[PDB]
Amino acid sequence: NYEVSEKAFLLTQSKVSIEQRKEAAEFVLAKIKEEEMAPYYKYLCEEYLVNNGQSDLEHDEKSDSLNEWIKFDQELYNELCKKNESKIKELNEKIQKLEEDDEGELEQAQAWINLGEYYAQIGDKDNAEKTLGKSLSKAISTGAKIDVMLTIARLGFFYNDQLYVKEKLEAVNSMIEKGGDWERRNRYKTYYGIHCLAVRNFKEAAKLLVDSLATFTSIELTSYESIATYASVTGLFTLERTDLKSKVIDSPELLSLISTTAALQSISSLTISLYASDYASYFPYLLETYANVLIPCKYLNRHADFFVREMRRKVYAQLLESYKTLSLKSMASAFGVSVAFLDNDLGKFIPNKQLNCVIDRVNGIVETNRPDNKNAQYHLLVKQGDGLLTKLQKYGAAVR
Amino acid sequence: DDFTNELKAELDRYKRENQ
Amino acid sequence: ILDKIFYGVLDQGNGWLYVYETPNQDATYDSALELVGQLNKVVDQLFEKAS
Amino acid sequence: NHKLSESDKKSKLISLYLLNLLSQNNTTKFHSELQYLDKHIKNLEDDSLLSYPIKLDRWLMEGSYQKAWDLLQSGSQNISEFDSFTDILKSAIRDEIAKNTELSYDFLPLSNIKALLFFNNEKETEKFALERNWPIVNSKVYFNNQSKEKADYEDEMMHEEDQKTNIIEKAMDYAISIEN
Amino acid sequence: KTIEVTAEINCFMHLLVQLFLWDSKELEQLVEFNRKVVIPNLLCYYNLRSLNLINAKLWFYIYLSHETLARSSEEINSDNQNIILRSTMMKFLKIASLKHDNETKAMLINLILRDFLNNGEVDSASDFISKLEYPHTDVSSSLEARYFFYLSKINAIQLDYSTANEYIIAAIRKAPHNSKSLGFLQQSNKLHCCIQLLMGDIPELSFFHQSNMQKSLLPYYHLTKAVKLGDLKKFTSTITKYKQLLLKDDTYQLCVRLRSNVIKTGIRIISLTYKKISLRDICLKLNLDSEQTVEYMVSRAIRDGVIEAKINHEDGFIETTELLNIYDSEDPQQVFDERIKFANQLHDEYLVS
Amino acid sequence: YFKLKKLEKEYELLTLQEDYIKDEQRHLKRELKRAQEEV
Amino acid sequence: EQKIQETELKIRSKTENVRRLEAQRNAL
Repeated sequence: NYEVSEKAFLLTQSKVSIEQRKEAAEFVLAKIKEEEMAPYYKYLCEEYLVNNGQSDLEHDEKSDSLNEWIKFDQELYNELCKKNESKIKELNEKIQKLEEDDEGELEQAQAWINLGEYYAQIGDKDNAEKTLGKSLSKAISTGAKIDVMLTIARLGFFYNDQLYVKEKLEAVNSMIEKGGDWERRNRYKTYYGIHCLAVRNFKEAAKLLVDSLATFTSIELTSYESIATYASVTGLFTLERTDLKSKVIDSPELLSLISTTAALQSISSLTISLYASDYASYFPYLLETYANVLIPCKYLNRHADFFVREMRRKVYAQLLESYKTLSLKSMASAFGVSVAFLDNDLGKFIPNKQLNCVIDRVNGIVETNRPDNKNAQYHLLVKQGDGLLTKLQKYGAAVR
Repeated sequence: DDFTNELKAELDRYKRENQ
Repeated sequence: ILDKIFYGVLDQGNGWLYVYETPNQDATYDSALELVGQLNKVVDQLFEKAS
Repeated sequence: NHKLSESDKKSKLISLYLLNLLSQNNTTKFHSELQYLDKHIKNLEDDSLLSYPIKLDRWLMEGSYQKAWDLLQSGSQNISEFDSFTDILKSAIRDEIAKNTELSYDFLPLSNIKALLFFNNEKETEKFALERNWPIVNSKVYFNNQSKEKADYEDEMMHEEDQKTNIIEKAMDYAISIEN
Repeated sequence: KTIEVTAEINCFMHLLVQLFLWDSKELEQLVEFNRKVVIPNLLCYYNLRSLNLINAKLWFYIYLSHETLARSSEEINSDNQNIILRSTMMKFLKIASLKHDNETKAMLINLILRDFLNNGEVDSASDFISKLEYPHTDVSSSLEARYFFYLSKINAIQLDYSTANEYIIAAIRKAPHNSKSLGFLQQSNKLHCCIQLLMGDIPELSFFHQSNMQKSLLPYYHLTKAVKLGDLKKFTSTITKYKQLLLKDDTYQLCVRLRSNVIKTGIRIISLTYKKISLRDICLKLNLDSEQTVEYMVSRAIRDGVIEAKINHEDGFIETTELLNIYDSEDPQQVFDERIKFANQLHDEYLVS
Repeated sequence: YFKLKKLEKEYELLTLQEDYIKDEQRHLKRELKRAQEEV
Repeated sequence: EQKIQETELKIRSKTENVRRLEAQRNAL
């Protein structure tokens, strides 16, 4: 589900190279011919239509495509159909035969989790939901929460559905609440981390996601690579540096991870650069990580130019605080960049106001503004208390 | 935006390399 | 200096090490921030009842 | 909706009237006058006579004086009966320019101020600079006074030392009285 | 006979309620009879009195549609009809003398400011507005809100933004009716976005996003963006496209006021932080706008007080301040002083209440 | 009109009395502090 | 005559505010 979706994401988010799409489409070809998955193939094709993966043999015929493993065949409709006929037939006989015996009050539920597996493997939206609610209706043990939680999470990761996986997780957790198993706690948090980066709040996501295990795997409900890379990056991104030297300089799982695969570059290399303070090494390295790791991932292309801009801003921001008198001419010249880049994107940062950078661009000097007899607090409090005052005026608008 | 930065980046490096 | 062990700054432009002063805020940000939180709960609640 | 007896000299009079408000530097009245105008956009924009004070009002507002000045000289109506209003207008801009220069510059040369105000003789500018109460040296104009702080009655207010305290106490005192 | 007087009155109110297109067939034909109905044994009795048995609102509803000048048809030197209305409303205005009259009296002033806003001249507003103060404790939450809305409109031509912002923000916090959530709500939002533009402080239209049509929003975003990014070029082409819109709403005044603002907003984003800012940069930005008035406009810019700077052109640098305050004297104390005043008025209401 | 005089009178007595409420209220404030202090 | 009615009216207005104070005075 994960491995389907991830490489599906990889095709659709292709613009970098030929092989980025090509490898995606082949793995998707392998998978779509492995098991019946026609309507989620259909979606993929539709979603990257009028692009450069528009080749098909059932709803659009174009040869301008750079892919040809996003094509239908009608050979699909002999495999899909015999598998679906066997499965529906076998399971109708199961539910029928069980009910007829008057056997179980969970075996009816097991028969419908089976149908739910069956439907989430084809990629169905409504068929899977409507079967699964049956098992939760014939609840009599905490077993029902565990099964419900696994199947909603499977559909979610395949489609990229947010909303009924989110409602259904929340709805089921209060259905009976004791926090369940350990394993279920990690899943519950991690999905929540998705949700808060998806509405876009940033920090809220980190609170659940980083505290989620960074070695959690269940193959297709998330892999080891996925959870860990996602934790580590959001980690860096929305957190202060006290957190970073504590936790995002190493988890001992990450050490072991990066040993086997070079798909991280964010617990080791970028952290160490940032702590030493660079722009010669740090911004090059950001770009390389960005292309290779970030755009490929489903949830690191979802904070895009914010990742890039806040993190170049953060290294600049900490260098500002150590150097009261900073030569923008020396830095921009010789610190592994050119004058015009450093000056114009610095000038971009400044009225977003995440800096106390007292700038002259052409003289090539920057100085540094203390809070002193402005505070941060005196002025900030000075207009926060007017938040309070408006709501009482609002109350005294309406009165009795 | 990624595209802009990459173009500038490649440029900076090339320039630095030719000093 | 960046870790803020010692309260100095560098004036790089000058090539000198220059003075900084350690206390840059009083306890009025903390104090007010706590008050805002209480007030906001109480108010928000009250408006609902009134209706 | 009065649309039943229109002439074209009408148009000429309104452009003159718009210019009359404009030259006195009544910004608000110019805004009210467009509002009285029945079709604001069609009448005003098409009509070329009417277009000169409108273009002018934009360029004066922005502080693009030099462009307003060029547009007034080249007009059709300057030949005609905008000549009367020009004299009033010219003083209005030179005063705003004199005032802009007093605020911004700490120092500037005499020759520069002479070009900015639209004189082609130094002596007419030293006479005006001197009326405005600027100090001047040989080859330089000085703006040690970039303003002129004070100006008769209006005190116990703003930047004193203990009348402020009295006022602080007094606000409290009223506040006590109401609560209690 | 007691019953007779009462019976006429209840009937007069009833005819006024019905005639909003039920058992009716021409609002204008019927106006004569509505004027007839109103004045004896009703308007006459009340001489030192005001009520919500007398209501200008019913007559406002009636009169408003006629002022689309499609029944007049612009065949005539002036409307008679509006003059008649105005004559009669001003006649009430005499009778009111600020002893008990704030109720119905306030509606008449809304009507009077509206006619000035359609096509009159809004310099006459000043007196009515002042006359019209006297403690207000009998005006309805919707009425307060409409009056403010009209008042805000007045303020804006007179070039008084802050005063207008306070009133429009105070308006939308009155009116639990679901009938003033409809098109009236849209009009109100329009005006709050316009005031935001004028000050040039302008935040994103986020809040507006689930309370207006997505059709309204996109053009509305387009205007705000034009100011924010600080291009003249972007701004002019947005005015060109959404011409019908700015005309339609009648907030065509923006085009005059905003142009000078837009160009200033465009310098402001370019930093003024350090003790000197090199003249070449600031010249460059300005050169795009106009390169014949680069000194004149920067000087004007300073004069305004929006931003403030010092220039030498015998050094050829522009010198600037941080644009960040200090706390060390009376000016934060003045904010402290305003807040305590606001609290006391509010306190007085809670006790009273 | 003999009626109007009479009605103005009734109201006047009432007025003196509205000020009177205030004056007892002020007094009570003083006595409240002294009592609370005493305890 | 009309003016005499007005003088009385203003007294009636002031009283209600006093009534709400007659209640507050009793709490003290």
